Amino acid sequence: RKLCSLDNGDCDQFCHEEQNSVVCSCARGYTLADNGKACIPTGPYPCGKQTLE
Amino acid sequence: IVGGQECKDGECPWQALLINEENEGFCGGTILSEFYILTAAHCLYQAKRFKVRVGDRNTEQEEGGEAVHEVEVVIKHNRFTKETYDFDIAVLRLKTPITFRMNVAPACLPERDWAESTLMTQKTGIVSGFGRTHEKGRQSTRLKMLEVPYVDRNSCKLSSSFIITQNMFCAGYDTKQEDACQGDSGGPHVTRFKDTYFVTGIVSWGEGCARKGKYGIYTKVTAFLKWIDRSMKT
Ligand SMILES: O=C1CN(S(=O)(=O)c2cc3ccc(Cl)cc3s2)CCN1Cc1cc2cnccc2n1CCO
Ligand SMILES: [Ca+2]
Repeated sequence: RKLCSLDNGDCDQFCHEEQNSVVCSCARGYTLADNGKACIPTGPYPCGKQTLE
Repeated sequence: IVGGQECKDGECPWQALLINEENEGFCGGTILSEFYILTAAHCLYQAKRFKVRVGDRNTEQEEGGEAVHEVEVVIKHNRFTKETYDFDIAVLRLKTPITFRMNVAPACLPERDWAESTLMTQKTGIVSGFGRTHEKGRQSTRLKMLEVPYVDRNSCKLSSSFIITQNMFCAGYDTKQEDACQGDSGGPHVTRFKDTYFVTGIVSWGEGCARKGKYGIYTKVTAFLKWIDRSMKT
């Protein structure tokens, strides 16, 4: 259990292993947070989210 | 959808419904963006003229969040074969953009490698639609959803009387009475990861519905991501 195989590498979404290191990324409509792990919605009604209002 | 549950308010916002000239749904779809719907290529053989309805949950009354959209261009995979259902994927571009609101939002398209290793290795996925509630049953007037476990590729190939190509995958139950059915085709198969849902399949086919020893067969979306991306730019 190493890198992206260890709990998705702590990434919210996409995980890529580069040079024996974890690199996180997000779906269109999202932007990677300052911690390079979390994914922040760019606007209203981001993909993959159930609507609450 | 056989078994399963009703999609509650705001639960299945990416569901689209292909309707014919007589206003009856005949296939499903997934909202990919404001201009694009993902569906099954074999559905484009179910009507000479059709439109797309989004935001619907009960075809028997109007909640007010529904919106009908006309199709501007139909993009069918050139390699689609009716005899076996191989390459069962199509993309639709709408004449007018979809205004996202309650019960109307797009599902996320994932990246191939990450999806196949992390999404598709999850226990379950979710399939939904207005299709039949029983094999010989009538279409549902309510949008339904059902959690379908991923099925071992070998066990599935063994169970099927027909060819399972590299462009398909299986999900469902061996004996349990839960599965997609007629009318759900073209509809969404999605997987949830940390409260975000990603497109992982397109309701394609099965031998009957919920039959013992038979599974539901879906188009392997992860195998067409580059194709989908190109279609959404033409
Ligand atoms: O028995 C059914 C059921 N319908 S259905 O519209 O009721 C569906 C049932 C079902 C069940 C699960 C999922 Cl995921 C999708 C669907 S579509 C599809 C076609 N068939 C027959 C069928 C499947 C199939 C697969 N490959 C080649 C030829 C095939 N035929 C025609 C010969 O019987
Ligand atoms: Ca309605």
